[PDB]
Amino acid sequence: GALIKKFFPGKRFQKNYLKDAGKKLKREGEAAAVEYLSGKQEDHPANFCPPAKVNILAQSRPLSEWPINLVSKGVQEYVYGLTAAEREANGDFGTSRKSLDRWFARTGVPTHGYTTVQGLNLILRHTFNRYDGVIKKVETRNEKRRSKATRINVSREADGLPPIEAEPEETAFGPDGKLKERPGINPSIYCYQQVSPVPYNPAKHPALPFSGVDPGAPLPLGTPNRLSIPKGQPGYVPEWQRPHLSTKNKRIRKWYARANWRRKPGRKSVLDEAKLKEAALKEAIPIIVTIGKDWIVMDARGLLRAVYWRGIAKPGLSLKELLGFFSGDPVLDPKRGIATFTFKLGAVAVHSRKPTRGKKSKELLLSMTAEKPHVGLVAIDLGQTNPVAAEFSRVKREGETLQAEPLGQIVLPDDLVKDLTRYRRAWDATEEQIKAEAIVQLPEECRAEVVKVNQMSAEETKHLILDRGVSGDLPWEKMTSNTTFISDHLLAKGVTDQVFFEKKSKGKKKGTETVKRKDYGWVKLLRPRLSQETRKAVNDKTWELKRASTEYVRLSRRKTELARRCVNYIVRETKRWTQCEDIAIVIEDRWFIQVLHKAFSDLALHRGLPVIEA
RNA sequence: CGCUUGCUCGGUUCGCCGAGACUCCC
DNA sequence: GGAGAATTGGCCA
DNA sequence: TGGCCAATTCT
Repeated sequence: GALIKKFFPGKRFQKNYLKDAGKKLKREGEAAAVEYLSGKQEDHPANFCPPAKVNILAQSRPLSEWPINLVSKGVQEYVYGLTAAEREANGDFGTSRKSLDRWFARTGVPTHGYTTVQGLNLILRHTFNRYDGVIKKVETRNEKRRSKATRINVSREADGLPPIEAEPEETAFGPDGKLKERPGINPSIYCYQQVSPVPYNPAKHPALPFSGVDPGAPLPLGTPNRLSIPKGQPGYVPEWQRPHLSTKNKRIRKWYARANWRRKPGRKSVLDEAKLKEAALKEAIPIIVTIGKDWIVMDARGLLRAVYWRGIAKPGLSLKELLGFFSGDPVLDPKRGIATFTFKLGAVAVHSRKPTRGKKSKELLLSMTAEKPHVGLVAIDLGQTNPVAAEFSRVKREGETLQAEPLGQIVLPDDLVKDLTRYRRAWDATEEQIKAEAIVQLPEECRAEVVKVNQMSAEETKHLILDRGVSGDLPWEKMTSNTTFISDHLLAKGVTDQVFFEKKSKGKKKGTETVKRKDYGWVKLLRPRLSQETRKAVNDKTWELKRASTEYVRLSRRKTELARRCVNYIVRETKRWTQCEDIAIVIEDRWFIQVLHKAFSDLALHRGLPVIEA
């Protein structure tokens, strides 16, 4: 079907339609594909299917004991562990009953009665391609290291460079033929069509403590009017809170929400996990997946929130219609005790674009201004005393030339920088704490070396300069970082004749330069750089001690949450200032800089907003 | 115009309330 | 690296 | 007949 896309000028369709067209091409007739694709000639099809997450309410047996789990575990522990050469050997794979047989039979992979082609195909594809993913990730890391080394050499060529003999390692590949058993056994269960979720029905399903609802009946709504709830009962809003309530259509929380009872520095209330769970289980929306003789029941309220906050579905829909906005192939992971759904290809109207550079950035504006004769822009300035600064503009269309209109510049609000700085003080505490804890767990000689190198300061490094008989006089005031004065410092005691020289380069032009060694260059030749043996050890140890931290895992999520909050603010006032729905962001190539740049660049992937890198 | 679970940050009279993220996984 | 669904087929009451 | 849980097949 891809080859004959010629009849359609430029238009690109969705993936499922393309596969169906290929089916209609390989099968009887050829004009069937043309007629099928006729009437659907979108130029910006929906490419993105966001995730939705649900909790697990009940289950027959723990997910580890299911036959599907044991078969997938065997397949994974088998493929993750043969040599890289033999992966292509026994990788017959196939996608059929005949091909899956003679594969599960000639290999020592015991099926536990599981013989479903769909589940087995998912298992085999995911296992083999995760095995390929780890090796291509090793290749990617090696390529990134090579590029970084080349850039480091190029930069070091300009100034006085110490020898840089980076430790040579090729692809990991393990020591023996076995590539790597690095891929952990994924406990997640990948569901398929024949076990797709359905509304819980007491007649055809096991009896559980909670109760179901009529699949066709509209799903229950929340509390209709909280202000009508009487005193002495849950949900009661006291009178001193009624005036200063919210007015925006915010998400409504039940009184048994854990966000209202969680332990907090200033609550002085009593949390009852059992009582809250008992109250919360009564108003669930159960959905059940049956694989073989086993089942798990999930709460569909997460799907309901996903469809509400995105504005795809208004209140009044049913459980059958709510399930119809999601694919019937969720992922059941036992570790979190949740399941992850994914939106259907079309439930979100998002075309994940790619950030544009240079020439293509010119034609992108012509494309957007051709459809509408106004496109809002925002120029993001990440370097300033405020985390984000933006400049707005509205671009018209005039022949081959794009117009412009500077409008205004805003800054991040004062009530948000306060949150960002309350975050910074927490991150610094955790970084210092993990550094100290690593200092505790370093070797005694390594710890002594570390405390010494931290204790060796400018004068400890300049002990050599002192050994040449000089004392700190002229660079003792800020060292004059703009210029180089270490030569004059050594001249103060007649040592400037022993100053070593750094040779500069003319760049594209041919020639070198005889220039006094810079103060920064002098420190470079003087500041010790500790041996990679201990440096790598301490850095790696800090890395895993930081990975295992129970607060670092939370602060890393707060990073992304705050960055996305800033991006959402910038896009909202970008829309409000320009009063245009089409907006394109132009972005210039501890710190919030990296997380903000990733959050801004994620827009072209998650919400289709054209991000221009310049 | 539009919001019942879960999660992050805040206030409190302890009843509840105000903002926030939602591309997830190895 | 992963995160479908239509169309078809053997199928017994 | 019509009903139903599984293989086939596609970018």
